[PDB]
Amino acid sequence: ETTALVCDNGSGLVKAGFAGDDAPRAVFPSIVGRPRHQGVMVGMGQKDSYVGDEAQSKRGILTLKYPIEHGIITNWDDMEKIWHHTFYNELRVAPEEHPTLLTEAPLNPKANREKMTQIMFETFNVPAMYVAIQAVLSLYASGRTTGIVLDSGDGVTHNVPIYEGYALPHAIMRLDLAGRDLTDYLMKILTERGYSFVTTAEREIVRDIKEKLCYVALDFENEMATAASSSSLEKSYELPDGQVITIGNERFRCPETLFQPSFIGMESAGIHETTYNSIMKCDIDIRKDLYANNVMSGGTTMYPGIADRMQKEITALAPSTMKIKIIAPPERKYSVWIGGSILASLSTFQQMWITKQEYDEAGPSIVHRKCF
Amino acid sequence: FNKDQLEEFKEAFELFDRVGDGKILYSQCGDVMRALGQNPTNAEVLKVLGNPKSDELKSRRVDFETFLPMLQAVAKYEDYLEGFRVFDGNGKVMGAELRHVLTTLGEKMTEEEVETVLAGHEDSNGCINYEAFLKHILS
Amino acid sequence: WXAXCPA
Amino acid sequence: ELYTKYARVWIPDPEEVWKSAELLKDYKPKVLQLRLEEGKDLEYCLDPLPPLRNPDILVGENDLTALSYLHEPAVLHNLKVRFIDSKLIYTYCGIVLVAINPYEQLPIYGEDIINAYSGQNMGDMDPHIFAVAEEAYKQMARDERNQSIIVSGESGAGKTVSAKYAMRYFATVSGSAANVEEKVLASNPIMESIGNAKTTRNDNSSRFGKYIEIGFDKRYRIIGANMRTYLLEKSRVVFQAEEERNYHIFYQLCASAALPEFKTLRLGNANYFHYTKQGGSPVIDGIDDAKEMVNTRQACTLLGISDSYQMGIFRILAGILHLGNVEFASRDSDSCAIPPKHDPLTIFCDLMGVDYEEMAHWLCHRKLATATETYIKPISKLHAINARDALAKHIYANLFNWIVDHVNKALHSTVKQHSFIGVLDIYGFETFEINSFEQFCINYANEKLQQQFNMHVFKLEQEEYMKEQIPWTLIDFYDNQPCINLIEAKMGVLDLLDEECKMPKGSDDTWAQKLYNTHLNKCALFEKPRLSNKAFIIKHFADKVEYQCEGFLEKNKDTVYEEQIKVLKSSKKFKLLPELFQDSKEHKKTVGHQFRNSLHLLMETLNATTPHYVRCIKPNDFKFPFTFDEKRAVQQLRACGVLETIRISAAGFPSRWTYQEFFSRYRVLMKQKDVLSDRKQTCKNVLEKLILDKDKYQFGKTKIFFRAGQVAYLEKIRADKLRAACIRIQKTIRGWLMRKKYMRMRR
Ligand SMILES: Nc1ncnc2c1ncn2[C@@H]1O[C@H](COP(=O)(O)OP(=O)(O)O)[C@@H](O)[C@H]1O
Ligand SMILES: [Mg+2]
Repeated sequence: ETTALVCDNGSGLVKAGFAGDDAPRAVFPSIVGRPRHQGVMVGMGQKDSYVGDEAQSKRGILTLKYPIEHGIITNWDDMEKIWHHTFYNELRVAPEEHPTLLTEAPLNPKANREKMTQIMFETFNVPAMYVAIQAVLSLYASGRTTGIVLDSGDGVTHNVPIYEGYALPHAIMRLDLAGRDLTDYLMKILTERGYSFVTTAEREIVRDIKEKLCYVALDFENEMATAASSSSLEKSYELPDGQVITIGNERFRCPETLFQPSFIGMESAGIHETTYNSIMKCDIDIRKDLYANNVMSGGTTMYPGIADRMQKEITALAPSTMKIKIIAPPERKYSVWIGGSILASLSTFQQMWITKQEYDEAGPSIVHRKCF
Repeated sequence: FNKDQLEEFKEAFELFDRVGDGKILYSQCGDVMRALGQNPTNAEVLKVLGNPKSDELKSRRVDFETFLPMLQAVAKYEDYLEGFRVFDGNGKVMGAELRHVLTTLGEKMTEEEVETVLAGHEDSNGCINYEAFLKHILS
Repeated sequence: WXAXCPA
Repeated sequence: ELYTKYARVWIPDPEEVWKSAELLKDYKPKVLQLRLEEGKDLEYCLDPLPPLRNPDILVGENDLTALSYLHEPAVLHNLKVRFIDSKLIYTYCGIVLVAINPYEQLPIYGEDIINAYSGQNMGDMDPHIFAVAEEAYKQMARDERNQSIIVSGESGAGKTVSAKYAMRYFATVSGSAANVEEKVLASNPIMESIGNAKTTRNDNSSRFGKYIEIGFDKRYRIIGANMRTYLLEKSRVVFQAEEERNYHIFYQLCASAALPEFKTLRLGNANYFHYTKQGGSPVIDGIDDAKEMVNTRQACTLLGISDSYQMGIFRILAGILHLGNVEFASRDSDSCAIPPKHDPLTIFCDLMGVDYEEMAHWLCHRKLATATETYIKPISKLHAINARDALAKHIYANLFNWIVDHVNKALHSTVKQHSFIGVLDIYGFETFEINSFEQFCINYANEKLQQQFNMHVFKLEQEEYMKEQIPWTLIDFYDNQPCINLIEAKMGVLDLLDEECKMPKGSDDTWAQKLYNTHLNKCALFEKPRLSNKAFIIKHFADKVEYQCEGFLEKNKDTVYEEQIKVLKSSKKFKLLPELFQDSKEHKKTVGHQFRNSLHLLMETLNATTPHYVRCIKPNDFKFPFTFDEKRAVQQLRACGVLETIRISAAGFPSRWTYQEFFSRYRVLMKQKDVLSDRKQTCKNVLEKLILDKDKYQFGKTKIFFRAGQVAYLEKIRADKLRAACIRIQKTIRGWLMRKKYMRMRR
């Protein structure tokens, strides 16, 4: 049989591969670079614009645009280059051969799915397509049918409660703290130690300091006092040129804004109170099963200690007879793709695809009809 | 039947009376009919006798007067030839096959009856001219 | 987005 | 109708499936007066007719299609009479040969008879296994196309004896000197020790299809066989129902634990190990496993597996047993660990030559890797047990495939094989009181084979009809593809099983619910047992079978965590264990999907070929010589498809008579006027009078074809005419003779 593609556009990373594989063939940043200087040599083989691992490699010469921000596609002429690169160069497969499965954050604009569909049928000419809510796939991946899922990538965060495969749409919370806003905060705070980062090609440096050095405090105000009093906490990192920077009590302040969005001036509650408020919107027969199955998902949940901090600060809110368990598997950065990999391989699913014969009759609005 | 016929039949009946009481058995009625020129089957004989049971067939006795209606009922060649041509097609019939069918099918006869009637009618090959044997047995 | 935010 | 007085009829009876009766008074359109063998009238009632009986000339004929009424009691009668009173153990049905196992040696296999069959045509002789072997051996010469003999039945039936004589025939008619017969026969004890099991209902059931390809050179001198095996039932290695066993080799091995060379295997008694205690039936009465062992080792040595490899094999099987005792402790609902210095694992690592800490790590964790990054992830105690049991099934299936390659090395010959004749030995259709995934697989395989058989028979009938110039539209083709599509096709019972293995928290209950949702009213062949939500019924070719859902999923599942293989491949103590794993999705495939593929390889092997079929039936459960239990034999005949074959044949024109032999038989009904010089026209006239509906017969160039029933009708009207003639003649001779006695009394 022709196996279907699974392509988790996410934001910031593209994860793609064939259904039934256990990890993606292709993981590269969803980034489009255009050169900004004047090219001076002649015969160089200059190229208009670079996608993904090229734009990461050459980044000092380029301006880097992310075409997706907060799970909304904001530039279609960029985005279509990224898909084109995914099918033809990175997987090296013509998408006209076999179906494609795509993933989206819940509750985002209705027109985004219509454009995805229109591009998949019109240009790539895919035989069939589907779009799937990311947080549903994280349950298929973690092997559960009852869960509440804190799914938090670059771009977007959301909670979806699912009980025995019935989703509870009235209780879906979405929040716009994400890896990109921890990164932009980490830029504005490193300036206190004098380091400065003003360009996209070095926003991509701060994004990697954040990945290696940062961690989340089990209780904030005592580590804030400790590392203000003892320098023992600070660690150092080599910039690309060989300059050494040093980061101290700062390196836990940026991931901790997930729990206090007040630090960047958002009103809304952190991920713990939105998780709990999402459980409270569910009806009381199921709350005990949601409290047991809290599933972390997506990359922004990778910070060391985010599991134990969640279990602490939800146990501070839940009734003390309940039992609270945070399930944070080590793969979790990929669990949305792994979940889409099993979903697309189920024989029961083969009916579910939006086939081209349906789309040509009903038009792109068919998604709202036949998808979730 | 006229008086002469009735007298001849009664006389024949009395020749078969082996007890002197002027009567025969049910089982002899057929025998008398055959003695009087009839050729009824055992089935036909039992039918005209009223399908008697073994006990009355062997010991119940009837006089000529009771026999007569039965004789009447019983009284009331090309098929015979085709019947013999069944067992042929050179106009002969094996003695073994005729013996087997007469002793094993239909109202089976004894081998001795068949030997008696067949004595002298088959040649050295063991073939019977059945048209001549038939004319002989029908006279 | 289209209103309440930049996307 | 013609249920007349002295029509015989069969009546159903509890003790012997049918009894003869005689219709004591004519039928007329509620209850019949029937004279029985036991008593002159006992009476039988007709429900909102009894099967009529064949005339005495037809019963005992060499070929069951020669019967005019084709149905269970007449078949059962012909096999019973031919077997019991004439001691003919071989009979023909259509193409099939039916071999009734006598449990007794017989003179019929001698070399003079071998000569008597050589060069004959098939119908020229009373049936014998040599007449199938000869038909194959000539067709291989007459045509390029290669040939197969397919042998089907229960394992008790004596399929091995059929294959033995089919090879002896090939050797003798080839005039060949070499020594293949001896070696192929000497392979049987190892193939039976590894591949053969004690089931609830049979001892030494064979749980795989064995294909022996007898190779011939360009001159049809023999060249020596290649052995293949298919359809092995891997799940038996790790699970048994009540009073089953797994493969004999484990019990033979455990019985030998006292022998000096097995000291280091540290074996127990057979109920000490988790992979053998589950059936609760360690001993078969009448077998010494301790002694069957020695015949296995002798068979190995005759095939020249060195003594070093024999101790390698038994080292691996002790490995598998000790592996199964390894008992995980749950750390957490989502993680497990093996406790410290756990003893079964110690002895397993000592046996297999691997570092204890690597096996202890990799059994309890699994490795994900993307090209850039890799994660070691813990697994549940359930998944740890499924992984261990998948590894044991993989070590076993490879060891089996390796032993068969050493057999092939001893049996191959260097000469270039020009063509071959295959002998396929396979199990029949299977049905038990409690009915489970092992049977579901066996019955699927038998559906595929019965489809091939129906293809073949239908094709040869279209050839025979075009030889005789009869329109093809009259032969109807009966097709079981709607049943195979219920199983193997997409959304079939297998596809929804594999789809349930990987959907989260799948269970046999929710599998059953998917079955009902998908098929229950939508399909003619799937039904739900009225009183349960945990079973389903498939109307198979031969019968309805009820399968119980409990525990397919645990049997269905293989995933070998590749890092556990990669630990074992690293072993350096002994040669064999690295040898096993010489050359992925292959590890990911479930047991059912492997079986489905192995069956496709089998069918594409047989489809390359011209089949010839044998069926073996077991006459009695107690091995009494030459006794024939109707109650057993009916079940064996249903399981071999002989009866549904005959039901399909009775729809056609079963009864085929040559014009001259017909004319010979029925001139008795023919007036001497009416016989012409033209035989074909004479019979066309007569029969068109005797049977007014032309739909009952066809006039082939050479033969009359009659539908089922009409030859019995002709025999009845012949007997009635012949009887009426005899009555007329004999009454005339009686009345003559007593008329002469009257003339004597007048004298
Ligand atoms: N190991 C890590 N630790 C902390 N943050 C990470 C890590 N890996 C990725 N991130 C951040 O999270 C985002 C990537 O999350 P991911 O789940 O891959 O996004 P998406 O699924 O939306 O494509 C980026 O902002 C990246 O900076
Ligand atoms: Mg994501």
